[PDB]
Amino acid sequence: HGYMYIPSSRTRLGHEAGIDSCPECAILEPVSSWPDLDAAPVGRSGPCGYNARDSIDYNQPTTNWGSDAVQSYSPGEEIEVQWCVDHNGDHGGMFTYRICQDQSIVDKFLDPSYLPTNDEKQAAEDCFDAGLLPCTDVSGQECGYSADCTEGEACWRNDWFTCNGFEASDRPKCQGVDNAELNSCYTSIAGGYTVTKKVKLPEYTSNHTLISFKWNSFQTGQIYLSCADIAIQ
Ligand SMILES: *[C@@H]1O[C@H](CO)[C@@H](O)[C@H](O)[C@H]1NC(C)=O
Ligand SMILES: [Cu+2]
Ligand SMILES: [Zn+2]
Ligand SMILES: [Zn+2]
Ligand SMILES: [Zn+2]
Ligand SMILES: [Zn+2]
Repeated sequence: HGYMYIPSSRTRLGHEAGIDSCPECAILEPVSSWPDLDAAPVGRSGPCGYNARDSIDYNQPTTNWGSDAVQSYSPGEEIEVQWCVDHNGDHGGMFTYRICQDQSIVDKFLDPSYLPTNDEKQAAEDCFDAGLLPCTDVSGQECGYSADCTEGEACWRNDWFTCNGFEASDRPKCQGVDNAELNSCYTSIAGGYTVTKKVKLPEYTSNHTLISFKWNSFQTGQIYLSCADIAIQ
């Protein structure tokens, strides 16, 4: 149970708007999330998430999210990206952030009068994958391999970020990464912990595009997807 926190995602804004009672509850399941991180289709969840708790499809804007960029950044900027894990739903695993570079695909997620089809959602996922923001593109960031993977498996990749070992790495699981305090970010079930990294943006400008967050659970056959509206200017 988790969702993208900084820049503020559609899911964060939906909670803040009184629409989403459980932002951390937006789940793609059941899926094979491990060890082949990109295998499972995204179905209804798409790159922005679907929350079955209150039946919210974040892939299309509403009066409460998706109309405009929440934050503007510069081309090639190394930016802070943060997600929030609930105290009772820290499943370990690996996560990543992506920007789809095809504005024509992105634009299908920016129209309040249009709901993308499941095919469109998968096409977008494939574009996001081609635009993954590698951990190792940030100068000085340490990009480890997962304690829950072995060499050469499909999970053995440090473009993605990893949570700590589900034994610990001292500081087990996702919460161990920042080792932050409880309620450092909002979750509804048991209170949230931050999970904070940097990514390097691409070098083109756009007035309105999307970062999509994807977290592949280790403990469970679940994927957590969110997206944030951003500008690169
Ligand atoms: C954003 O849109 C405004 C108004 O059309 C334009 O002046 C500006 O150049 C655009 N920015 C981009 C394309 O990064
Ligand atoms: Cu969970
Ligand atoms: Zn609140
Ligand atoms: Zn993918
Ligand atoms: Zn694969
Ligand atoms: Zn190093």
